[PDB]
Amino acid sequence: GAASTNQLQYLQKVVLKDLWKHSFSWPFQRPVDAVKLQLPDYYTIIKNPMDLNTIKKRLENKYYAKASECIEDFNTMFSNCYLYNKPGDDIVLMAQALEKLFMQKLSQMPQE
Repeated sequence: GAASTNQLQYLQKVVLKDLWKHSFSWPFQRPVDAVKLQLPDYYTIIKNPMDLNTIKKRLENKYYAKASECIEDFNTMFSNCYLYNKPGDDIVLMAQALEKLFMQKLSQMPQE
């Protein structure tokens, strides 16, 4: 509705910024370079990859029609991490910390 622009700017200026500032954001900032990381199965398992810079550019470029498409992308980024890796892997514990912060930020999103 009329608050969609309000919610998308919150996702860009608060949610994305605060996740990026988090010490654990580094491995999620750019697409996984599966050649450099020697992960030849990564993009066979992860058919719908997502990363913070892709979300950042989609927000800047007004790619989203509503904030829910953006939330879906964040959700996919976290879910993909838990899918490819094992419970308890370092990257999974990093993602879980970021997801916890993400859900706090969502709980404070304006209802204007």
